[PDB]
Amino acid sequence: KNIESLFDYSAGQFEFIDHLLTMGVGVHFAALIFFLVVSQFVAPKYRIATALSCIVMVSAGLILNSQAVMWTDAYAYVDGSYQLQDLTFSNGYRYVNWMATIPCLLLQLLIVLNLKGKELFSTATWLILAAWGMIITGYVGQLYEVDDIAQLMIWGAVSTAFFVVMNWIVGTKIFKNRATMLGGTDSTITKVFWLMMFAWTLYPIAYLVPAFMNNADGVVLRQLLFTIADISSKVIYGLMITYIAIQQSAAAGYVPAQQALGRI
Ligand SMILES: *C\C=C(C)/C=C/C=C(C)/C=C/C1=C(C)CCCC1(C)C
Ligand SMILES: CCCCCCCC/C=C\CCCCCCCC(=O)O
Ligand SMILES: CCCCCCCC/C=C\CCCCCCCC(=O)O
Ligand SMILES: [Cl-]
Ligand SMILES: [Cl-]
Repeated sequence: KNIESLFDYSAGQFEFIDHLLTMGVGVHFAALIFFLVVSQFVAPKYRIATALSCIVMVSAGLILNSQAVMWTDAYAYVDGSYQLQDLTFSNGYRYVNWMATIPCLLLQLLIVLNLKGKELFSTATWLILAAWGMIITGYVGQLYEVDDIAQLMIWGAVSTAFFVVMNWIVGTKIFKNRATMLGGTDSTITKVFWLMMFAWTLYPIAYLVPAFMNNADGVVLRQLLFTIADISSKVIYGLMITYIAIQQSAAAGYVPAQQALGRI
């Protein structure tokens, strides 16, 4: 049902995809350890943001590693190419884990924006509904990514609509809660917002790929468009969100955040 099943792969194509995915496990897991060690310098009020990023890292990784084992499971070198065998490869769990990588993500954004209580719960609720709603509409079209391209174009459209609409919630909360933010990070939070738009349009670029490049190199470009997406929405919003918590902790008088910044 997915263009990946349609082709045989050069050895260079199959190896590049497999190193891509593996570089992936490597980075989500190495960043996994950074995210743990530095959590002891984040003040109690922000320390979950730090934590939330370990879930991101270990969702991702576990499922990224899943994809690379399935890639080698699915294909075997036969008469001069990698041909599809008895098991299949697909990108379902990405998505299926898109569906949960994000709650925790906008959650640790919302933490460092200093929201608390009811605005925090309420904002997170609407956000999860609409991201989730981007995530799932987009899931029903890549399902048609071979059979019915106008169903890619139509589900695409609707997911996008959901994407447009959700960057408004986040936009608004950021520009409205900038002023709350400590130790200089009111400037910083505007970068993460932008940082954040780039990686997430990579994925619609990553979706119209059957529509505009249905061949084996397109399969490759998807996955490339996949590994970067991931170093940014997961690994580098990751970090950037983390700096903000530590800086705000120092600004609010938390001595291990103060000493941590001082050391460097
Ligand atoms: C791993 C983390 C994140 C934040 C992934 C977010 C995904 C998007 C912004 C994807 C959007 C889609 C749309 C807008 C277009 C058609 C179908 C998609 C699911 C690829
Ligand atoms: C075997 C997997 C292939 C890649 C090996 C990965 C291990 C080294 C990767 C680089 C570290 C990831 C980025 C930096 C971690 C955050 C710590 C920091 O920025 O101070
Ligand atoms: C911003 C995220 C950083 C992601 C780094 C991903 C690294 C990709 C590395 C360089 C691409 C060079 C590709 C050469 C591939 C040719 C493929 C082929 O064999 O046909
Ligand atoms: Cl605190
Ligand atoms: Cl994922």
